[PDB]
Amino acid sequence: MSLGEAFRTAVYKEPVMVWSLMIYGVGISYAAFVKPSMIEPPPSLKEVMAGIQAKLNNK
Amino acid sequence: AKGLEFVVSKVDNVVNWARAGSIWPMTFGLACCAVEMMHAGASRYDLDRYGIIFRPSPRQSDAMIVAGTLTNKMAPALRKVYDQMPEPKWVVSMGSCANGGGYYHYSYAVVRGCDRVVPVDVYVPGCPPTAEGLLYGLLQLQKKIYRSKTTQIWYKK
Amino acid sequence: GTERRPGESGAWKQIERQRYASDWENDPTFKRTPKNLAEVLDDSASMLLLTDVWRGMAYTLGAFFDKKVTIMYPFEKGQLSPRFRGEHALRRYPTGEERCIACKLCEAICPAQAITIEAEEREDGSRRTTRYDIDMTKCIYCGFCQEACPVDAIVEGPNFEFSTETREELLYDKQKLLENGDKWETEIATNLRTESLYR
Amino acid sequence: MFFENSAILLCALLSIAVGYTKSPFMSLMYSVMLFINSSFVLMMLGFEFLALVNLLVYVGALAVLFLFVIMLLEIPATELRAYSRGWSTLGIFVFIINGVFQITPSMGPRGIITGLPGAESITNLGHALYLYFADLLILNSLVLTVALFGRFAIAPV
Amino acid sequence: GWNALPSLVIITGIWTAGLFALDKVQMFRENKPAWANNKDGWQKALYRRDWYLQREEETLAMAK
Amino acid sequence: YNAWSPAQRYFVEGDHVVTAEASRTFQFTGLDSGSFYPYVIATVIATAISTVFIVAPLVIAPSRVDLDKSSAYSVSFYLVSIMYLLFDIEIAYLFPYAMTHASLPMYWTMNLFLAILVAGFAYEWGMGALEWRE
Amino acid sequence: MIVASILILIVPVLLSVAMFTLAERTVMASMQRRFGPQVSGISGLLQPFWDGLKLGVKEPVLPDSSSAGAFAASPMISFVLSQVAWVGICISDASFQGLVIMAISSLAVYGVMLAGWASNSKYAFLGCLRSVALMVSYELSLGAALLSIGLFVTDGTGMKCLNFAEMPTTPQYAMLPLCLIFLVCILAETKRDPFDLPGYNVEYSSLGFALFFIAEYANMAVMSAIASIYFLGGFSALKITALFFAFVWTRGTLPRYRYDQFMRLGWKAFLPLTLAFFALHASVAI
Amino acid sequence: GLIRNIATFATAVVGWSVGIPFVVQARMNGYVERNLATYDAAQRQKAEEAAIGG
Amino acid sequence: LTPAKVNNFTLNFGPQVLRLVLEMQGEIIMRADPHIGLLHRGTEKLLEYKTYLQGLPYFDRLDYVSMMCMEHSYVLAIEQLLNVSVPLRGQYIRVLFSEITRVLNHLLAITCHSMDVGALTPFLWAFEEREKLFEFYERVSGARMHAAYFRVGGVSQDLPIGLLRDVYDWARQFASRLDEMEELLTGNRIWKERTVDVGTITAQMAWDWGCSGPILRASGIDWDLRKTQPYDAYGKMQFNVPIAGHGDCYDRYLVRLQEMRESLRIIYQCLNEMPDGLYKSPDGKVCPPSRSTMKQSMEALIHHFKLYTEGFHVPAGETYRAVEAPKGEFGVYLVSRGGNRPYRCKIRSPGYAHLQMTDVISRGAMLADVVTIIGTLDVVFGEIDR
Ligand code: SF4
Ligand code: SF4
Ligand code: SF4
Repeated sequence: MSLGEAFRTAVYKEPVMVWSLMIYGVGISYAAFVKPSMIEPPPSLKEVMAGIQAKLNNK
Repeated sequence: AKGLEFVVSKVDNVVNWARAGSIWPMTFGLACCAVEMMHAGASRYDLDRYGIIFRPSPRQSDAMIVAGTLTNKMAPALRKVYDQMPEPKWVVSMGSCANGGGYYHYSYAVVRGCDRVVPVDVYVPGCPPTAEGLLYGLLQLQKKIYRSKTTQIWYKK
Repeated sequence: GTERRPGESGAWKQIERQRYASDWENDPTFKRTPKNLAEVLDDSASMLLLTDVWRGMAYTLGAFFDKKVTIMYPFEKGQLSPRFRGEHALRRYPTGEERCIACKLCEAICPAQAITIEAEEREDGSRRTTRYDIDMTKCIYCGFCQEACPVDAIVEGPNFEFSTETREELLYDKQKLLENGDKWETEIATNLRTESLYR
Repeated sequence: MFFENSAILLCALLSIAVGYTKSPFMSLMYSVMLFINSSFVLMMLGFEFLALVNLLVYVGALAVLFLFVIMLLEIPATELRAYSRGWSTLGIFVFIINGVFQITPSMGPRGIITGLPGAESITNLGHALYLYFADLLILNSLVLTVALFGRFAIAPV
Repeated sequence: GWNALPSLVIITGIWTAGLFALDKVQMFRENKPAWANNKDGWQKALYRRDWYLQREEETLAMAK
Repeated sequence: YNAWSPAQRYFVEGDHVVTAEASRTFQFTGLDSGSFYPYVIATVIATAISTVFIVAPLVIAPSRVDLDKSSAYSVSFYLVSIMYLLFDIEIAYLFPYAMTHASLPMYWTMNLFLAILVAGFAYEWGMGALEWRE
Repeated sequence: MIVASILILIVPVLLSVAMFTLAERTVMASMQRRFGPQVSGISGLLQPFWDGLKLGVKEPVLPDSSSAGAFAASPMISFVLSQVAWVGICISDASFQGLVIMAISSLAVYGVMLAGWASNSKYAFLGCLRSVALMVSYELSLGAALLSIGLFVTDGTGMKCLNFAEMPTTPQYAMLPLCLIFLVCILAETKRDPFDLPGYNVEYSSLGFALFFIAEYANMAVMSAIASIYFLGGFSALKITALFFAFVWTRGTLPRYRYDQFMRLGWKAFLPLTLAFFALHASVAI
Repeated sequence: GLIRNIATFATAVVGWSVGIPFVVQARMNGYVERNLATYDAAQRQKAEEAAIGG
Repeated sequence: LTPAKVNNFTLNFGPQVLRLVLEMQGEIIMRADPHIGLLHRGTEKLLEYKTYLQGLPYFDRLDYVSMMCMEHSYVLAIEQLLNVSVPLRGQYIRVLFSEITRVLNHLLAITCHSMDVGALTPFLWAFEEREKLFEFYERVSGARMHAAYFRVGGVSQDLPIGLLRDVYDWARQFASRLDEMEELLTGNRIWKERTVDVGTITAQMAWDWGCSGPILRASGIDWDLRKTQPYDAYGKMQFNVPIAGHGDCYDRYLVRLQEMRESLRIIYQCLNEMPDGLYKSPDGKVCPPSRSTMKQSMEALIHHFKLYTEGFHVPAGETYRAVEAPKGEFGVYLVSRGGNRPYRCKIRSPGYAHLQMTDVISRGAMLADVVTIIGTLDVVFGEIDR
């Protein structure tokens, strides 16, 4: 049988474990590949506070 | 002194109020009268409306209602459970089988009335009595409890 | 639904059988296997997210906002019929004389042996009872006494709230039975005016 | 600081009491109390997280299994020489030498130390666990697996 | 359910009264509506320094 | 607790402060942040309440002596309790990781821990150890 | 002051537990086409009070063949744990307050076990263990759910903690399966349907029985407050009452499971799901 | 003796809590005295070293 | 011949009226030894001192859940030896009220089984319709449970006018009540997992174990006494037979529900076919006459005197008759010597036979399922202990 038949029979005979493993796989995949692609990309105290003021004052 | 007596009387009133309105019996599914008893706690009559809860143990049981015939083989067990009832306790006799034997009064293995084994406070007649009659009998039990005056007795002891 | 599933069987022999034999598949009463992504999602929605508890929950909740059948005894009573067999009672004639003539049919027919009768001729020559006792703690309220009596003397009255604190109060004598009959005569006569078309 | 020092002293008292009594249930109860009070006193050292870890683990997990094993394996054998055979004098004498007068203490030549409250950082603890002792964390994982597999292989069937 | 509705309202009212009373009592005790905030050793140090400074001010208050 | 050194009192000298600390009021915003102190007093109060409720029915209830009134009317547990032990220890291991801003290699090591955990757990699953027929 | 605050917390707990059992009775009646307690006081607004006073005046009976000290203390211990849990709910500032309450709830298992060994009842001996094993098994999943919750609990200073006042004032729409599994675990923790198979206090009586029920319903309310704080985005009376209403709703509509059945369910469906969700939340929150 | 057990337990607890501190403080007194003697001996040693070392 | 030696396991399951002693090697039941007789009232010997009419109320309290069915078997056993034909209208009334009684027995049984399992709502819900049918009983016999309505040659009284109206009105919504009853357990995974594949019974064992009623039907067995050995007007009635093939508690549950459906169908058919005519057999020498007839005729007065004192004399002989009881097959063996009292009256109870299956069925099960076994067995100790 192909992937489809075995997956169907397994999920019918045991859906919870397949759900758990699929969620784990999605998390692992997002950590490994998805995240480092689209979301991954000495000043003194006065500069930091000035930047904080600039960010806060407009909002 | 009169004020202390008045306080004693009011406390007795409150004690009777509490004990009457929260009587928890124990279930002896002996015979016919239990079905009337089961229907008495049902939606139409709502024994629970009158502060009545059936408990699995004698230890929380307040009084005993005998719903069904009592045999000689069952009498020691009934005395066992009643002797497990804590004080203050009462007994309610429902059904002629429980009353005096009734339709098995001349049998060889039937205890002619549960009176012969345990004391009884309320005798409810009928074979079977109406669930309405059981309501009336338990209300009369409440009336008997109302007339009780324990701390009044104890203060004059 | 009434369908069955693998793993939902509550045993070990059957569970061990179905996880190691496809015998349940041959059974048509078992829900058939999902065949596509849609059916798999339907099965997942069936198992997870409940969706079976939800229906009974909703029906019970509708019952919460629903009406009730509860009655407020003693300020409300139930429904009963004239044929009701309650407290035994002794009836008289409208002039005032006892209906019972001590034919002892009631005692003869009573399978409870709860009726004790003694009688002799009255000073006027009338055949009247000297002792008329019925053991209510022994009476089974069958009404066979009411069936046997040919003068409508003994009747089971519409009184059913007559519980006593002591058992001795239920040892009914002639006097208390006559008192009960004089009390409840009108209701019993009215019921007989209906029951006569059947009895 | 009377009560804090009293709680500190209670630890060794309970420790001796654990072996002192003959009822296994009493010993386990003493151990549970000792664990709780130990965690509470260590809380005075500023370890909120570690105290809860110790509490959770030992009370919820280990003591429960202790009581279960005892309850499935111990008919009362207290009179079975547990009171009639007594205790070895050499053991208590050695224990006195070791712990009452403590000829060989932990500090050795030092006789006084200052106890000072700490500052538990779960952030620093995590940094250490997963950056400085990650290898030991994996070794602990292997040890947990050893325990699980050995237990399930030593099953009495 | 009209019979249970009184109990339903009473439970909510009881919890409301209890929470309001506890709010008032703890506000009187702590004198700021943030005492439940998470605090590290830094905030603890600031709080204890401030308390000791208030005590020092009282000590120097009874000197003029 | 009461301070015993001026360094602990931030080098503030005087007698007023010592007595003030001696009879201070408890305040989370005062000197006892994260103190856990109300737990003990709650324990005392609950002990008192429970003891009183135990004692009271022995006072306001009649007593009668009866002989018969003084009478009462597996490894799956082993498996479950020992598994609970190990898994709770593992949860305690996991807890600090959830309380930090961990990094990617830290994440991978955590996943390694979880992988070993689930490996043992799944081995127990596949061998019939989670089927509680016994 | 602190003692007074403890008592001010205590009073609504007892009063409301009385009201909870009364309203559970009455709502069960409403869902059963009956009225329920209505004679004992105005609309039956006095039933639990008289019940408590009645069990107070009822005679406490002690077996002569066991250790009565544990028999007395076990309901006492459970009541103490309930009071301590309430104090930690309302009168605490611990950094791991949720973990504190979890560890507290882990302790309530003993009272059932203490009672089970105490009395000389074989079926108590068995049911105590059954209930113990159920709650113990579900405790791991509850801790895993808290682990998942702790992955986003941050204060303004930037430190990750378990403080209740720093929990977001919004519901967590992104953990609905986690919320559902946590709610079912809460249902399991209180011996309620569909986990009311185990009672353990069968040989108990009087105010001991009253304290057992007090501890049970207080733990139920504690878990309700925990759930409201965690998933419902705050702590309020409305949410407590709604959760209790839903719990009565579930009790009045479902039958209970078998022992090994909910054992299998918890050990093969709930804990692995919580583990996977915890891993996913940790991965995304990075 | 349930109440007897309670009495014995409480008596043991109180006696322990009042007696152990005395022994602890006796240990502290002995150690302080010994360290004072040690420091005096070391001071005398340093004095002798200064005398015979020029 | 047998010592005790190894005590080891010991159990006591309930003085409170079933006493059960079980044997487990742990969590799984290996032996189960019920002890009965706590309700043995010795009625069979008591019957010998009563006339046939006197002993009739004894049969009310043998199965106080289902009464008229208990009356019917004894009445038929009397009549067959008496060679008495029953009028058509009486047969209609008997069959209809028997169906109502069967409905009551099924309702109470299923509700008690649910409460033992853990469902409390259907209990309360179905007791309302049970109260309705109790009102029906009281209207026709003046007694809620112990009617003593069935008589040798007919019934005591005719139906009061206006009864069938309310019967039809009740039937107009009993289906809705049953439907709302099903949704609480039918589509539930919990109810099934509690009930599915618990206490499996085969056809061969069942016929070896003497099963009757719904338990027999759930084993793939085609059997109804109302269709194989019909009595009274049951042959005219057209209705279906539910059939299951697992011998499961869930299967028995569904079988009982479908039996209730078929009972409702028979109730409708009886309602729309009620005939006009005599309700008692015209033999006054066995059947009592009318009170009006008694009070104006010497012969009827004499017969009322004799029957109500001595009763009719059954010819010497023997017979056994059974009735398709809601709990199975209820039969009574009658031994006649020729007098006005039955010489020997043996009573056969289906629950007593079903109760004998506990030890073999409870093997391999769990303590959570013993209560399931008892509840699905549908046993009343009144008939079990006579
Ligand atoms: S009094 Fe009558 S109805 Fe009640 S249990 Fe006895 S025989 Fe049955
Ligand atoms: S009551 Fe009627 S039947 Fe009985 S003795 Fe009197 S007249 Fe005869
Ligand atoms: S009603 Fe029945 S038991 Fe009562 S007196 Fe009449 S015949 Fe006897």
